[PDB]
Order: sequence, then structure tokens, then C-alpha cells
Amino acid sequence: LSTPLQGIKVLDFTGVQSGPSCTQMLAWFGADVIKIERPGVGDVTRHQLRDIPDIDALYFTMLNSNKRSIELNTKTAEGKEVMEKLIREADILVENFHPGGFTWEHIQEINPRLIFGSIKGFDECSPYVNVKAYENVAQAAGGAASTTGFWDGPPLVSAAALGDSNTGMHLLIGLLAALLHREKTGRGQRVTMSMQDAVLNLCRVKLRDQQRLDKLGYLEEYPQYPNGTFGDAVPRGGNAGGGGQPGWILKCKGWETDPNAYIYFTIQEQNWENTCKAIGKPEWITDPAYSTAHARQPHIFDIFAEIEKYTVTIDKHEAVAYLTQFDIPCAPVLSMKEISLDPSLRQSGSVVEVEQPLRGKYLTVGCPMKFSAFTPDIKAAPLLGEHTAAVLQELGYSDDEIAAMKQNHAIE
Amino acid sequence: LSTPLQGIKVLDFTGVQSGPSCTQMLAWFGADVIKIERPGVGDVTRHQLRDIPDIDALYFTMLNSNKRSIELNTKTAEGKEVMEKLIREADILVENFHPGGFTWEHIQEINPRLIFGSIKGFDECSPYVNVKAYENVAQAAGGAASTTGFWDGPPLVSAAALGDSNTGMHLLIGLLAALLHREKTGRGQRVTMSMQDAVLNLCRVKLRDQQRLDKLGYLEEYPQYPNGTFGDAVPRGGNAGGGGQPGWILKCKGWETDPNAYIYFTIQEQNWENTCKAIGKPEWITDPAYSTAHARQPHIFDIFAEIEKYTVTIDKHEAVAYLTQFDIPCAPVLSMKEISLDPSLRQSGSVVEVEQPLRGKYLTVGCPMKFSAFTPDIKAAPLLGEHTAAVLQELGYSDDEIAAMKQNHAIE
Repeated sequence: LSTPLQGIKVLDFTGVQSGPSCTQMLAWFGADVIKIERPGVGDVTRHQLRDIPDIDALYFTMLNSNKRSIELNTKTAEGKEVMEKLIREADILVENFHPGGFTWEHIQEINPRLIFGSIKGFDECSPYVNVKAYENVAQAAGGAASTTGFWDGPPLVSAAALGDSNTGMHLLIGLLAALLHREKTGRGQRVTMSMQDAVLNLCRVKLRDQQRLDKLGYLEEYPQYPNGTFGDAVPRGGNAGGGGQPGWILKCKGWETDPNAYIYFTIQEQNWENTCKAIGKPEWITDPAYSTAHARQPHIFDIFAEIEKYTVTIDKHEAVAYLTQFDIPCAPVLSMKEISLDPSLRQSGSVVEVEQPLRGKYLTVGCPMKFSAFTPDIKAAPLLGEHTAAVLQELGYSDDEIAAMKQNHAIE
Repeated sequence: LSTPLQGIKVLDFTGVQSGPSCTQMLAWFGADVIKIERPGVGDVTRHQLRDIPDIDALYFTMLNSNKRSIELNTKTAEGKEVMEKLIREADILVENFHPGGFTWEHIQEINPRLIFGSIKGFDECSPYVNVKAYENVAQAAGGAASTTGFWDGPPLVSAAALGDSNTGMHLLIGLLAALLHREKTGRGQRVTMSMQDAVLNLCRVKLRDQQRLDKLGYLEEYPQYPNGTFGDAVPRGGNAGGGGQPGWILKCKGWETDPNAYIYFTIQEQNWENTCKAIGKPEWITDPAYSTAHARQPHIFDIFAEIEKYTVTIDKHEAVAYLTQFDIPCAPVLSMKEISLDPSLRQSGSVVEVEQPLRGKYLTVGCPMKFSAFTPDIKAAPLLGEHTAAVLQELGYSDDEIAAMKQNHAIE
């Protein structure tokens, strides 16, 4: 029908996760994403963590669906000529190389409408500008590790790709905003995004808590209050709510053996009565020590322990089925196994089955947001250099020229 | 000059974090965001976790900069008439109410160009569709909690707002894509985003590991390999790399007292030699048991312990200063205190100082991505109903009518 980025052409040099997550979305929105890869090597994800010998790893297929692939040697003269032709026709160019001759200056000269997207570990004026960064390096520098985990444990890394995909989605936002901007200035521009800023942005609430702590010297809703101790910096709070509604991770039947036999339970301020009813503590409705959140805080864990006495008694799924009847905000801790087999996530398009050449079927996370005017069609990832010829043909090169370029490369 | 969303009008009913994070960005991109709030009450963040009596909480000011505020009673006839006038002139309408008469049908009828954005805890076809969700409820249902933390510990919640801001950024992506789409169809549409899908999307790599585990029965790079045990689901891996490059959280001088005296250290495959040099283990360059990642895995923790013998010896910042000389991907675990005072984050616009009426200065996280063609101007958050009159005037109401509406509301 129509597609959001229909007609948009993307020059994609990204590798690994952050950059590829961004361009995979661009493709699902309708853009033609051309993955430019080193001849014979390609994106490292192609060979990292393989589950099957000699074929592209799931690391690759799950971050490169709907993309095209060309093998290009930018060093040669042939490659240099192909590169400029690509830049002239492109709408967007994306790269996420480590800190370590088509310059941004020359590129505007060549294509004043081109939007340059760049992902780095740190901002340009950062003292870590030249430091390489991987997922967890960014989580540590961004404030996430420092505030994740337990107060008597070390800083904890998060499973969520706060430093990659998260950074990829942020760049995606910038790219789309730049496309909207170009609609008015008729000009492209440069968009940069660091992994550190991505992490920091998701930790916005922790900077709020840091300021409350600098001012008051304590954080009322944190587990350290009021019998613990507060330092100069926001501490790890275990499985605390993290906002204005207290919560915790409660054990359910089977926890001794099943690492995922748990639920998250939220003590919602306006749902206190229903909560008391759900757990058979009607007396707590009027008891001064429990009728208010402020009054509950000091001994809130005795409340979690009382609720847990019931949860360890049944399967996490019955606990949720029972508790939600009282409008309690809660859910079971779903394992990746449960998620990979959930029917609704299949029906909602969250978990999508894809047929990949040479491999067969694999599962991937689909387009997160849903549109009423368009539905993305998630397809297989490209084999290395699968579209090299097609792209050169589109650039106007003849069959003899294409053959010669491949022959020179073979000889070289 | 020019702004990306210049001229775009947004009708904002969102509250708390997920929704407000999205519209705050819309405003920073140049859109006129009108926060519609309940008279006398307003966004709950206005009164949650206050550090100063009777004035808007930092929870609010950090998620509502550059927005306008109107108090509107949609129940009255006056309010109903104002609402339709607003809908007719708006480009975007956003809401993130809990599962619990302007319908989507009537709205297209009124404004065929309007884009409706909605955030919910779960997808429409999900069995949890009617379950309330807060930050951590989504993290549990999305797969994050299950895979975050230690193997001998409970599921761990992440400090990063995987369920809110993260969900807000995802909706933002959808809204921008819908604006690009409208440019071709001349029509608006509906865009939905669930907190569960947001969390799941950032945990894409864990679904990859789940499939490798279903196929092989083990995950080579996980700490459980090869002397531990693997279950049916991806397990928590502590501070493991999470990708193709091993890493861990190492203690630095002062860890016994300082919860943040640590660094993240990455053992990059192609940087093994420099690593050996950095730690004085030249012999490990050729030793068969250490020259390959595959060979290192089995006893990788003895390697982390050897490296830690050096890190606990100096301040985290000197460790990074020393180690990065060997191109090692690493960084110190920065606390929110360090981050709030970092000069570069101030210079880069990551941490922004803002003057707020009645409060004075507060810090907030600025616009994450950087544009070369435009620089957002982060301003104060609006006082409750501060722009009510201005907006009604813009809708064509006279001073007498505005006065009458306020008087009827006062009487009611």
C-alpha cells in the first residue's frame, strides 16, 4: 500500500547490535537498507555465538531482517567510485565504528540532503571519547550498574541491552526527527548518539533520587530508610519499586528449584484496601500503622513477607490469576522459554517466526509498536554479499563492468 | 530557525513516566505539547516524592519541561465543547491510562489527520490486557527480571526504566514514523505500545540465547559453562558480557566502603595481547590455555581474579586511565553523584540545569541525541493550569466566556 519510509534509501555500515537494531527498524518501516560489508568477512555477528556450523549466527539473523547485503572494498579505486555513487543516491548513512576519504564535509557537498547517523560509546567532548565500549561498559558509565542490584552486593549489569539496542532506538528517534526536519529545510544533517547518554536517559529517575538525596540526606521509599544508612550517592535498592509505588519480587511455589518461580508484586497506594482483602488482612485497612504508605514504609518488608507466605504456596500463574482479581499490579517473572512459546506474543507480532535460508526457522522480536495503517512484514536476513550484483546494476553498471570488478577483487 | 516538529500540536493526557517521557521529547523537538490535567489534582508526579513542601516534585519537573498545562473537566458540557475544539486542531493525542465519549471512531471523523498514541501495560490480545502495570511489573513480564542478577539469587529488577521511559521512547518512534507516513497518505492513524513489548525488545539477545540453549543444551559464554548446570530457560549470568565479548565487574580500591568503587572490564577477543601486557602476563599470549577465547572460557574467572588483584589496588579512575592505554574496553562504575557533577555531561548537554519557578535550579537529563542543524532549548515545567486561559483564548473563546467557565467550575 504505503509505507512510512517508502522510497527512503539507507547506507548501512553498522555492526554488532546498537547500529543494526536501528537500521532493522528502518527496514521494517519500509526503507531500503543496504548493509555494506567487508568482502569475505562481514558483520561480526555473522560468526559470533553460532549454534550451527558455518552459517550466519542467530546474533545476526535477529538484528538484520529485511536488509540487503553488498560486499564492498572501499580501498580500491572501483570501490571508491561505487561508494560515491551510493552516497549521491542515499537518504541516510549510518555507522557505529569504535573510536578507532569521504568526510562529513565532502558528503554534504556530494549530497546536501543526506542525513548522517553515528553511534559512539561517548559524547565528543567526553574524556572517554576514544575508549571502546561494549554493552556493559556503557551501563557502568551511564549510571545503571551503580544503581542496579542489592545494597550489599556489587554493581549489577542489566540483561536489557541498555547500551546497544537502547542506543539504537535513540538514534532511530534522531533519524526520524531529522527526516521530519529535512521536510522543511530541504537539507539533511548529522545526528549523533552515545551509548552513555542512552543509558543515562533510561536512568532519569535515578538523577531525581540523587537530587532528593543531596537535599534531604535520605530517600523515604528506599529500603535503607529508616533503619539503614545513606551515603553521598543513590544506592542499589534490590527489587524496590523505583517510583512512587512500592513493590518487590516474591517467591512462588517451586522457587527452590525454578529460578523463575516468582512474581513482581506492587503495593499501589490507592489499592491498599483491595490488597488487604486479597491477603486476608482486613484489620490492616484501619490500623494506623498500615493505612498509609508513609506509615507502611518503616516495616514494609514485614508486609512483603506476609504476602509471600501466600505466594510461595501456589504456582506464580495462579498467584497472578488470584491477586489481579483485587486489581493488584503484578505479573509473573516470565522466562525466555515461556516468552518464546507465548501464543499471544505470537498473535500480537511480538515474537515472530521467520524462515531463514540454510537454517530454517528461527524466532525474533518483531516490530514493538503497532500501527493501524500499516503492518510490517518481517523477513529473512541477507547472506553475505547476496545483493552485491543487484545494487551495482541499480547504480548503472553493466554486466561486463560488474564481472570485471569481481575478477579484479579475485586477483588482488 | 527551524525545528523538526515546528507547528505540530499535541494533546497530552499522559501521566507518570512512560507517556510524559515521550511528549517531553516531542516538545524538545519543537512541538507544542499541551498537558491536559484534572482540575486541582493534575499529574500524580506533581505530588509524588516531593523534596520541597507544596511545590511540584522533581519527578514532575524532570519529565515535563517545555510543556504547557491546562486544567480541564471533560465531564462538563463546557469541557466537552473545549475538548472537541482541541481535537479538531491537534496533530497528535497521547494517553497512557491504566486499562481501567470521544472514541477513536469519532476522533477520525472529527480530525482525519490526527495520530492517536497509546501506551498500555500489555498488548490488546494479551491475557494480561486488563492488568495494571508499573515499571517493574513490565520488567518481570518482559523477560528482563528473569535474566538479570545472579544465578543463585532472585530475579533482579533494573534501575533503568525499561518499562516506562523505554516504553515512552518506543511510542515516540511510532509517532514520528506515523508523521512521516501521514506525509504520504494525508491521514493520521493509531499507534499503540505496551510496556511488555518495550522490555522484550531490549532483551532481544536473550531470546537468541534461549534458542541456542533449546538447540545445544548449553551456552558456552555463560558462567554456568562448563562446570555448572543449564535448565530449560536462559539463566541469570551475574555481570557477564552478554554478547560475544566476555566481561565482569571488578572491585577497585575502596570497594569495602564505597559501593561504586568498581569498573567494568571487557576481555575483547582481538585485544587479548594488549590485555596480557596491561596485566603483566606476557606468557598468556602464547599459552594454549589462554591464547583463544574458547580456551579461556573454562577458567575465565581465574583470569578476572588475576586482573582484579591489580584493580583493587588503585582508584577506579586510575585503573581506567591505565588500562585504556592498552585499548581495553572498560569504564568506572559512575554513581549518580559523579554523573550529576560531570563537566562534560554538562558541556555535552546530557545533564542540564534548569530554573524552575518557586523551586529554583534542578538538574534533568537533556536531549540524548545531538543534531547539527538544531539545538533544543530545555525549559521549566509548567505549573498546574498555568496555560489554561491562553489555550482557551487560542481556541477563540472570549474573556467573558473564559471567566464564566471558571466561575461555573468554582460553583460546581
